[PDB]
Amino acid sequence: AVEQGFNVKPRLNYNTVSGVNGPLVILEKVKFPRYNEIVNLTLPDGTVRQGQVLEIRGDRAIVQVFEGTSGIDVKKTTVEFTGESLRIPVSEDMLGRIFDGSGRPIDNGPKVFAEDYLDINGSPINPYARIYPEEMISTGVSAIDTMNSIARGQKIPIFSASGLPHNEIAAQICRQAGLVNFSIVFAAMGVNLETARFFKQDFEENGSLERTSLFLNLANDPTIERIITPRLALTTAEYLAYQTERHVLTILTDMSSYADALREVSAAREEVPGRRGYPGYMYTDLSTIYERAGRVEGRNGSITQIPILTMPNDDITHPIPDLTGYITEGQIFVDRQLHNKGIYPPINVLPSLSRLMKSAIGEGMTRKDHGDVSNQLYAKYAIGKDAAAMKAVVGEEALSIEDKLSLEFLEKFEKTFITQGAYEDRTVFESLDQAWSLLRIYPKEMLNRISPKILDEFY
Amino acid sequence: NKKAVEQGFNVKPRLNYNTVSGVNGPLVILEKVKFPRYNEIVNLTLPDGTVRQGQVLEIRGDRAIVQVFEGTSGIDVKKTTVEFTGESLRIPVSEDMLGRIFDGSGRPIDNGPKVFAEDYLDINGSPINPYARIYPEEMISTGVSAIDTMNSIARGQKIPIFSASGLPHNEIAAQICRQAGLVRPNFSIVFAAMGVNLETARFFKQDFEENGSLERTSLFLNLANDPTIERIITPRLALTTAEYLAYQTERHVLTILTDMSSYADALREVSAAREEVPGRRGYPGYMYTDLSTIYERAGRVEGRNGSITQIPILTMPNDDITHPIPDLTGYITEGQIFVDRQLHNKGIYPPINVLPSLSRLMKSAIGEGMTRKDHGDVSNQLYAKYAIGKDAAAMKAVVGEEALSIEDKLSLEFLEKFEKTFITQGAYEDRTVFESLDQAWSLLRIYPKEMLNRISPKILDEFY
Amino acid sequence: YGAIYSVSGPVVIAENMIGCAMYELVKVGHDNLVGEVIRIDGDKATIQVYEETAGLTVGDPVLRTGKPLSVELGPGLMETIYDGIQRPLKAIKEESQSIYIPRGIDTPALDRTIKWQFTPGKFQVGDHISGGDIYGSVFENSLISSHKILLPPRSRGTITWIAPAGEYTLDEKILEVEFDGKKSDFTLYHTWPVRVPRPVTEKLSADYPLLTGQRVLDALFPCVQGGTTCIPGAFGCGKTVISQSLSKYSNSDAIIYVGCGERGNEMAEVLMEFPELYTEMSGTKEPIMKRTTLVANTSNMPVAAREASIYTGITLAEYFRDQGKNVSMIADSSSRWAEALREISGRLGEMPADQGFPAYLGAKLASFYERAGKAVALGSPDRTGSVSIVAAVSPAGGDFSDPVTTATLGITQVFWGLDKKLAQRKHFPSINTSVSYSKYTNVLNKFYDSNYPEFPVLRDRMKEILSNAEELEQVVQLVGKSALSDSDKITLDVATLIKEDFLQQNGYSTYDAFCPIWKTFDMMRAFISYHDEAQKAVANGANWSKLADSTGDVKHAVSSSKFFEPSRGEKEVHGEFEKLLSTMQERFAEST
Amino acid sequence: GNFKSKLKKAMLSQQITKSTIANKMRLKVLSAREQSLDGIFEETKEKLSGIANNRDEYKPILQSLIVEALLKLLEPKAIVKALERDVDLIESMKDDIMREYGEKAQRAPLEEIVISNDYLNKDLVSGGVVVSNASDKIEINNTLEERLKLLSEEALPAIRLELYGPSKTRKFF
Amino acid sequence: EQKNAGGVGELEKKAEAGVQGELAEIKKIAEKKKDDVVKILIETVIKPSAEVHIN
Ligand SMILES: Nc1ncnc2c1ncn2[C@@H]1O[C@H](COP(=O)(O)OP(=O)(O)OP(=O)(O)O)[C@@H](O)[C@H]1O
Ligand SMILES: [Mg+2]
Repeated sequence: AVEQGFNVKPRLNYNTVSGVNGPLVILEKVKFPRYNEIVNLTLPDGTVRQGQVLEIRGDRAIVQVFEGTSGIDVKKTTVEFTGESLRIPVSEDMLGRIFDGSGRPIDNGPKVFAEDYLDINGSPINPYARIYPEEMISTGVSAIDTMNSIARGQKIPIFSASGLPHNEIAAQICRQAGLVNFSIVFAAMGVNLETARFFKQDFEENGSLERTSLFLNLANDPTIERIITPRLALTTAEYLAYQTERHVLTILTDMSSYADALREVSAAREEVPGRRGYPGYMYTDLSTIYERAGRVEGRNGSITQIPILTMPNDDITHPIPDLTGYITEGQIFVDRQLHNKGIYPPINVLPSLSRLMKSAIGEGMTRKDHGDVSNQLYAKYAIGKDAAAMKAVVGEEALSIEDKLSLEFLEKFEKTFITQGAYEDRTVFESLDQAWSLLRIYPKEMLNRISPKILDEFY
Repeated sequence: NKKAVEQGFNVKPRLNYNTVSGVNGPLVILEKVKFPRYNEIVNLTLPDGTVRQGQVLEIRGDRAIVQVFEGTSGIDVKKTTVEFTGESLRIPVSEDMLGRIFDGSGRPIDNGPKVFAEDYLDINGSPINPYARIYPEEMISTGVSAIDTMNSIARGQKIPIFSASGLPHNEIAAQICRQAGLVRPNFSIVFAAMGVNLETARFFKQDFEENGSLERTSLFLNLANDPTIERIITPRLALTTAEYLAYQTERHVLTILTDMSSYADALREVSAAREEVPGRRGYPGYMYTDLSTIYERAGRVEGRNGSITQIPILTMPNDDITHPIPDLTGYITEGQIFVDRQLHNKGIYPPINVLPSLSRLMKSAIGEGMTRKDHGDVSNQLYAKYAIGKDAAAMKAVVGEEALSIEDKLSLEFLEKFEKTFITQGAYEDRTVFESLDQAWSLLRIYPKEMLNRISPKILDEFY
Repeated sequence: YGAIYSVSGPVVIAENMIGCAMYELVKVGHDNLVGEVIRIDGDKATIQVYEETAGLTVGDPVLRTGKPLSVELGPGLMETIYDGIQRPLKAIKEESQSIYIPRGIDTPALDRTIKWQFTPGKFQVGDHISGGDIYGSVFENSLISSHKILLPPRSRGTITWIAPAGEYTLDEKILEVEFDGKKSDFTLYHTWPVRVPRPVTEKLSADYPLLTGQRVLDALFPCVQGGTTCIPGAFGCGKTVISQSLSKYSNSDAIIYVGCGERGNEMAEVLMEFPELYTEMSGTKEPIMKRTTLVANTSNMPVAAREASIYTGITLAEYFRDQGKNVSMIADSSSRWAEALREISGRLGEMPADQGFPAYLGAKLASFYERAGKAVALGSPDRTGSVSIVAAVSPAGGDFSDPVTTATLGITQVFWGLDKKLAQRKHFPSINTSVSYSKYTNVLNKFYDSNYPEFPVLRDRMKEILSNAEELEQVVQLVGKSALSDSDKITLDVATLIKEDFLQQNGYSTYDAFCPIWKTFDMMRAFISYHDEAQKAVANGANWSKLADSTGDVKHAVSSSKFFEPSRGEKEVHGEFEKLLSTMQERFAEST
Repeated sequence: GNFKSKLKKAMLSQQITKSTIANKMRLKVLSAREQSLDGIFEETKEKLSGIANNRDEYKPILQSLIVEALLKLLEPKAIVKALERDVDLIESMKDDIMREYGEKAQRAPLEEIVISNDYLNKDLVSGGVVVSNASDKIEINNTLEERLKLLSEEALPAIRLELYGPSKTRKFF
Repeated sequence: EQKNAGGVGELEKKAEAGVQGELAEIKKIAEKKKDDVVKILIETVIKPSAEVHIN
């Protein structure tokens, strides 16, 4: 029997505000302040803004206001301490709902009829209670389904840059991310109305609104709610996937914008900064967000995060992409050079990686040649890039027969294999057959990475 | 008549503060100050009797933070007395300043009397109302072919001179001063020296004396020996003098601000003395605003015939446009005259590289009524073909001269006869803009008529 | 009334101000300097004054107005110039009789003496009016006629009395609205906080192109009416000239030209030249100045006022959008707005983040760029407007890796990159065709198929020709051009022709000041047909050198097509172009 | 082929048309649940106002509603805002309030408790008190309306379990 | 195709009637358990706890 308790706890209305530095509101005479506690700042105008406590002294309680500090005074601002951390009202009815960055619905609908209140921060999932994700998601993208495979329970971001079709690639995966249906929890952190409308239209056309939940924190929305949005989306995803046994496909976008929100909060707190001013605990925060995805023992559900990370200057050495690639289980790399060449999806397969490909692309799950073909394609594409550099620097006639064959392989790999176009829906087996057609350019002697048995069977 | 005199007859006693809460770096902090202002100039009297002059920069409750212009060395807590003038720095300005030589802080180093001030004007000045500012559309025949055909200078333009350490920017800037004149019929030069060496200052003084301009110049010499903090106020003094002499005296003024790289180095030193932001390359984040406060004081205004033209002389550290000083200066100013080390080494005078050079007040003041009707098309074609010639020369160096085509060979010939005959010019030879245009038309006549795609066909038919 | 406690640069920590709100407008000093509160540390309240701080004494009174920085929307804005905090520079000059801007001038943001012809709308007494509904219109000028008077947003109720048709000043009552038994009196103007975007019913996906008038911008990297646009580039690249040309020759109904950190001489040039120019819109020749207002906050003006200038300009654009007009804001330097933000942040003491720019710079830029977009106005009658923000970023050192440039590229949809190599050698517009991109080419397919069906195909062909020629030039510059194929030589020659004639546009020449969309499409057709004819003739067997020698006349005719003045009209110019292709086809068949 | 491509675009519009109607009807059911829920709370407000009418039964109510709020303040002095109807009742029970606070809290009974002259709005507040600190800075809205709002906000899942039974979709917890 | 497309979008009465049963069921459940739920909410509000903070 489910045990839920009726209880009324009065809340103290602290009129004492002693600092509104930046996005942080500092109280003065709080009685027993509670760390990570939701407070309501009743503005003199009348509107209330949620807040979270980030640090407590003996009597002070620094509060970060999610909706911004614009309009906050000291004389007539009263802070009401709710006494508990943020608990989003979760329910199975959230599917089909569009929420704001703070969890308040914006779909012209009623407040969600709560089935339970779950802590936003969650808890670390027991490593002994986890299951290694082995079921391979057969995304329609050939550059992903082959050479960087996605499993149910993986956290595989999309490393992109400004102007690249990361939104289009993620929407394509969402449209066609079946096994070899997926509920979607889409979190928007500071993306523009163009991207939000594209995703909403993308879901409506494909019929995903029957089973999707959106947390749209647009660029017009306050920047501090970009901190709260991914936690809300991921606790909703955790609720669905585990307590409801659904297969959630969490799609975070602008994790770089989330990290910028952290930097804005960290800079206001005057904490000791890391690289590029980012908080020294940004690794821990990003890990807390990312590691909420995976399969769990006993439960028949899973979470498959695809956080759309846009590298600021297309540099993977930036702290945000570096820590994201160190935490997550791979990355999908979108190349500005390939986009300039006109290749869609412009997935640069070399920097891209899928750590679960080794277990998800074996025999039985897919064809017996998946790993060998992927390794051979990787080796020949690297040789092609080296041969292109050699042709650019040294004369073309100096290139060997192998170099010319590898240049041809690069041309047909980028212009026929990677180039897919939207709505194409290449099955894993069809993509493997096309990859073999690519590899049939070389004589069987040159194919070193292919094992002899597979080479005899499939060549 | 003039009612500003009556305010002069008012004695105002000034407090003499013996309280110094402490001195650190070039900043001296005062305590128990009675109602401090924010830029009031104060006179620190050291124990040795020498009187430094400083101005407050931050004023908390009953506390003031003064930076002294002549450095804080020798300041003692017990004996220094600070006198609060109660007003920001105010240079005494009079029309008799024309012909005098002052110091970095405005003190007359001309061995003459103190200037019989006609009005005290704040050195910081005030921004000119954009509605009250006229667009300068009157060309200046600087004599130099490069600066008169390709980088024509308007009456109120603030086009600087970009050069490296050893380049003859002073020689070019002196040529402009002695040859500055309208294309369609004298300028009162105001010279400011910021950290220049004694040889450069003496050269400028002797050149002005030789050309006779010294009767219309008010030099503000602040040599390298002078304190490094008053390089900040020296251009402010020069521009206040120019603003007076133009907008209240109806004189067309040239303002020469030499070693603006040294001025910006002094600015960076002042910024790093405090805990200010480092911007790029260590220069303060407000360096754009300070350089704007300097440069934007030029231009013509509505209802007043006076005009100020600024020819700041910079010193690029590595001859790089990407350096913060030249970058911000070209962002603020209305062009630049780029002096080329490559051309100087090749042997060309003036060694002006026209490709990095730019004149934003050329669009106006170049036309069919101010200059010849072919001026803009000729200049555009000259830039196009000179850049094509430079690219062809690079390709010649890379793949030999034989691989070049007919167009590339013509470009090489045009570049040779352009750098050798057009850009090259005697130090004391001035060329009328029409003669320079005729030479440019000869250089274009090197090319066939078909390849001139930047010349409007009517102009091409009429002038070829 | 508080007191001043600390003055350090453009920030003034004023004590004894318990009760001051965040971003609440104050009056620091005896001259009533305009300032906004940033931090509130107890009774202290740090203020960023929007004027010159020189002369502020410790103890000067600081008044608390009670309302945020509020622009004054209403009739009379259209043909004016503002000081960043919406102070009419003409009124300041007339009141002061000085070429300077005095500290603390409190001139009304809109002229109050001018009487405006008022025409009441469809609403009458008793009709329930909502926020943003149009209850009348005023004749502002010949071009912007019927300057529709909007009920202020968040103001609602039943109309008790409406002013009849006649002549009214701004201070005169125009409407009385009863809400919950409390009457509210409404005038011709109404204030709005610049920080908060003006509400709209629902934003729409922009689909109509913003005809810049520049060939490369209009063809290769188009921008729609209602989309953010970025123009990075070092000094002398052409950002200001591109912005001014867009304001002069755009298809937008109104222009909000905002200059933050720009020279005063650019403002003087605009004020001098815009009345001279005329537009063919509204069925008559009216000066450009009649539909463009200028927010002038130059570089020597107070640092803190650049943000106020940006916000005032964007709010004016939002007002004329809510009027249902197609407006396009032109921020002259978002980089200079960011440098003002950096100066304020450094004076305050916040953490420098990247390069010294404050950590909230990205969020502020994102919000400002999100203000733009095509939208349906808030209230009935239904009308649709758009704000196109085309802001020129100014990277430090001429490198597109600056934090401001990176944030702007992340947030905007159109990126018109400028290369200083082409900025020199007089190749304006100095657009870098390799790095520049426009994400509205997909949505603009509807307009292109409706009007010029071959426009996207021709643009794609020209883009691929430019890319092939870039690769060919890269390989040739190191390995010479002694091994190129005939097709490679054709590509190189045609792309050099495109760069020299089509892509480059002399905005200050009569023929190339404004190349309209039809002329640009016809010239793209001419160049692409030239390239195709050359390729076909050479593939037939003709040597490229002999073909060029024989078709130099056709090449000259194609390259001189820019000289066709668009003032002749679409019919005349297209008639000459049709003969150009026919002659070129004949001169490629006879030669072959 | 052209006709087939045109039909595909029209078909994709049919899915959006069906989805929009499906979502609109789906939110109609959800809005019906909230409207039905609002009847639960509106009926509760009527009885909460009804209980305040019963003078005898409201005497122990205001005993707890004041001492419970004072024990959270833990302040030796307090200011009680209450309806003008309850002022006499509070003045009568003040000694009991002091004794109960001193008994429940380990500290001595509060030195002075004073009823604020400014009374709660009759229409909004139907019962209870809003105690405050000695300086009228830290206040606790312990009115019956505020208590019911807090309960309706933080007791929704149990109301769901009572009304609509358990969740069929849910399998864990 | 256009004729078939028009008929698809007109279909809304069936969807409206489909939910009409759900509204009736919700109203019935509310009318059934209003007494119990309101009474327990009243018990919770009326019966507070005089609990001092643990610290
Ligand atoms: N489209 C154009 N047609 C003709 N000449 C042009 C064009 N664009 C720029 N120019 C020339 O190049 C100059 C570049 O000046 P401009 O005002 O465009 O610089 P900017 O890049 O905006 O600089 P800043 O960053 O300092 O504001 C113009 O003054 C003009 O002489
Ligand atoms: Mg500019």
